[PDB]
Amino acid sequence: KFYIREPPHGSPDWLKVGLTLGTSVFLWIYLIKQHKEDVLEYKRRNGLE
Amino acid sequence: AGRIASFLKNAWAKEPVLVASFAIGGLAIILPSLSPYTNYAIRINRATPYNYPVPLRDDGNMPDVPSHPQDPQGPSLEWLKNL
Amino acid sequence: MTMYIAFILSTIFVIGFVGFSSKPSPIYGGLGLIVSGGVGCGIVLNFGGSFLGLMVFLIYLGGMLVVFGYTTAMATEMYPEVWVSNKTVFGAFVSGLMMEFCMVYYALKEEEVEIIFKFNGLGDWVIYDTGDSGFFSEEAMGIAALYSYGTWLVIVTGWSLLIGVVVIMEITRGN
Amino acid sequence: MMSGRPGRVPLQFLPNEARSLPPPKLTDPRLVYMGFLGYCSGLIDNAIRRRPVVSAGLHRQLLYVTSFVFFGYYLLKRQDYMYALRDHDMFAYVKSHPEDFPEKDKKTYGEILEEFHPVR
Amino acid sequence: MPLVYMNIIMAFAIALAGLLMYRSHLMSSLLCLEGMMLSLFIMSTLIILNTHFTLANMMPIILLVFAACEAALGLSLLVMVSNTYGTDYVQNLNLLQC
Amino acid sequence: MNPIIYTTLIMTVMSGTMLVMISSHWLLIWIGFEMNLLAMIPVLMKNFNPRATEAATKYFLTQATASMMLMMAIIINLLYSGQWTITKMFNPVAMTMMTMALAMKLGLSPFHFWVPEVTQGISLQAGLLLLTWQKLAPLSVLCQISQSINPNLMLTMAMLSILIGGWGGLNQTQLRKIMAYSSIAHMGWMTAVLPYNTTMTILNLLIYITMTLAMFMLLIHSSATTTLSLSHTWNKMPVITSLMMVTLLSMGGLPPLSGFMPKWMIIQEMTKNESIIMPTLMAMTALLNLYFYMRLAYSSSLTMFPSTNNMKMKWQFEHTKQMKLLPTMIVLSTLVLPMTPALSSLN
Amino acid sequence: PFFDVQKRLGLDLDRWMTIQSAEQPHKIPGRCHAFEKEWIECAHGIGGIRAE
Amino acid sequence: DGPEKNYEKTMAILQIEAEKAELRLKELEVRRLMRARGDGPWYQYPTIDKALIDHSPKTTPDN
Repeated sequence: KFYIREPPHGSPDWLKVGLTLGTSVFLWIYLIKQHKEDVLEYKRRNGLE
Repeated sequence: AGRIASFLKNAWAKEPVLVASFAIGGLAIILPSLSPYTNYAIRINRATPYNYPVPLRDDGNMPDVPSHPQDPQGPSLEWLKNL
Repeated sequence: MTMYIAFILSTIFVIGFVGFSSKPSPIYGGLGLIVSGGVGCGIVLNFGGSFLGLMVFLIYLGGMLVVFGYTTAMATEMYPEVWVSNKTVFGAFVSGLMMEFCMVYYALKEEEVEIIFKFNGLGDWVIYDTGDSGFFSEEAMGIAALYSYGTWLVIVTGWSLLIGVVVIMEITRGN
Repeated sequence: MMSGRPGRVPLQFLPNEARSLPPPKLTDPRLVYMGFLGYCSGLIDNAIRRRPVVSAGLHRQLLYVTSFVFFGYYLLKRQDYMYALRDHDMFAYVKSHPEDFPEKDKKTYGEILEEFHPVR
Repeated sequence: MPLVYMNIIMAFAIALAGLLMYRSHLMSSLLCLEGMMLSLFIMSTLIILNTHFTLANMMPIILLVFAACEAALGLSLLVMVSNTYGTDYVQNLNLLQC
Repeated sequence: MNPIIYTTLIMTVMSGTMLVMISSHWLLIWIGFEMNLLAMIPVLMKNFNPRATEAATKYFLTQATASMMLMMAIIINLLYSGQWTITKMFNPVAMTMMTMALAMKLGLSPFHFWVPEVTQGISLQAGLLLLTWQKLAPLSVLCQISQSINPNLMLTMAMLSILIGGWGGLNQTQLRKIMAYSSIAHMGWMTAVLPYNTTMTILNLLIYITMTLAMFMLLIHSSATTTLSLSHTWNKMPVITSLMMVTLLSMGGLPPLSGFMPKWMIIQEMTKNESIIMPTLMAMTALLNLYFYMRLAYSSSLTMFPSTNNMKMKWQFEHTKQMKLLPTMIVLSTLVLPMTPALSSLN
Repeated sequence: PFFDVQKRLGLDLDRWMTIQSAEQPHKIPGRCHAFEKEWIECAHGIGGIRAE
Repeated sequence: DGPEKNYEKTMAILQIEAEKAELRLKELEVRRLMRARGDGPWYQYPTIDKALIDHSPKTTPDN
């Protein structure tokens, strides 16, 4: 509608948004799992635990 | 199937030199790995003593190294003679 | 006395270079380079570098051939320059002759020429090394080691020559 | 202050002995700013493409803020790592070289003779 | 350091002068440039043959292979300025001014 | 230009630089240098205009001479030490020779007249390539040999680099030319701290790099080559010209923007090492940069400039080439000062 | 080197030729093999500005 | 909050600051000493590895 040309981003590019959300989730859980294993490794390394 | 054979035939007719060169080249890489004598060529090259075999200081308990240049034990190249 | 030849081989190298760099007609600079390379092949050769000397002979006397190939194609004009055309070229040439002449005169008198680095005027025959080679030429064996130890060198070169033919294609393509 | 340190494995982001250091907290003020640093990248992106700046494609914003906060976290461990090492061989050099760091004697202000300057 | 080293170093110094101090010609200048690498090639071969640096024996040709490549493009560039401009005389070579 | 041919030119340039910063044998460093030289000449000739031929010819001559002097330094330290390993030089004149050989490739000393011209000749994308990627190799070599560089030589050379960088850009309207002069100034900036501690010149290299992409991508997002052409772009792209202005503020180093951090770091370490006179000279002369920076800002965003009637139909068309990384490219080049401690990561 | 991939990922790429006491083809020693062996094994893990 | 709050907080401020300042001065001194002498971890510039050399018998002796 309006513009007779089909808009370049006029449709929800489902695959790309899918990988963006999947990435962000991956980076997030990798981040917090990373932090947990660093803190546990630290305490068991320097004698805290 | 038919297309590949027809293309080979046309190449053998249209540019015969190209197919001959490509063939003999393609052999040139794949035979040396397949051939069972390249290891023998390595043996040829290692056999030639360009320098002196400087001896080892004898101290006992090297039965592998011959005591004399006429001794039986030690590296031998009778395969070289048969080759 | 042909003792000093290993010296003079370099000396004719120098003054054949100056006229080559005296900015003469392009072919006369080419002639200077040609005599310089021909006499420098002897310099490498009498030091034992037979293969490298003949190698530079071949490739370089092809390389100046090709730089000629455009000199008569993309560098000539109605009136090509002459090795006597410009007046300044004579001054450049003679300034080429007198500098190394004065320096070698000093090196023949004091043997401690102070120009740039430290140099002795006592010929060149000394710096050779006593020894032997068995039944193999050191230079040839070293340049043959390119295909056994020159792991990276041949790879990077061949890649560069491929890129070189590509760029030679692209720049001269003419749209 | 370092690249010639002994036992320094090249092209190695986070060395193994770094884990003995306290990992940066997930609520580290530097980390959260670099999370905010992600927002500025996202907000500008919509502006460049003249998209609705406030709410254009939150999917783009999510990776923009999550990737930046991630690469920030690993950088902070390395940041603390080098500062720890700089302070580590610090004391090792001082302890191993007592002569170069003499124990300066402490004297109270009752023993010094600082001269007061009348500021008129 | 004997007189052969002086001679090839001094040849390089005048090649530096000749190429870098342009007189009027681009082709002759890049000719001086490739003579430069000839001087360096001989110089390099000298120590390498002298000191029995067996591996380094392959460095000159390697050093050679790239250097001609430079000239391979140099003269190649020379034609590209030549067909439009007419000559290799670098004094009309002024269009790029500001 | 075949797309695949252009890609293979990309990666041979990048591999030529990679060979420089990963090799240890000196000959390999030279090889990478000319690989990059041989690879970057055709992309500079992508447009194929006589200005491009001029720029490519000047680049070729300058860089070929510089690489030949590089081999001269190479041969001399080989002759005086018989060691191809890249380390502290064992002959002084060899060190100096390598210094000017690399500098001609960097455009620091009077060996800098090539860069403004060659930048004028080529297209702006080739300009981004030239003024960003073709610095990493010579900087890396200079970093590897910082053990023995004549401090007087490097310091004066950086001083002229920044000084003629500031002065040359004043009387230039072509955005490519003023960018070349600004890059010369930044060249002097990092090379001044090169002898003292290479972490800070690495940091300044990173900041100058990110600023330069953030700059050039804005130019060819506005498609402008003259100051008046950019001034006409105050209309169509107001956001692009506002970001134009903010990064032009980051140019000089006005706090708290990113560009201030490298100046601050360089001056602080120069003062740590009793060089107190030296930093004040670039500190003053950065105002020379800020001058034509402010002129560009005034022409761009601060003052409205007279547009053109035809220009209005441009309003109907949108930039289709995305030119990715621009948002983060701006952001890293604008707000990273609260992250200054991260410099220790490079060390 | 700046980014020494050679010892990180574990192969020689150029270090074979760097010095002339390395394994030369068919054990052809250099002119100064003994002296440079002495020098290299003298200055190993010492630091350039200290080993010089 | 009571004066004890601000005052107790502020000597801690001063102690942290001073324990940073003398550290900075000692860092300048240590960095200078370790750039000059070099007998320590950092500022150690590279050298030649001893593993590259070869000890096996060569073609000619006394090399």
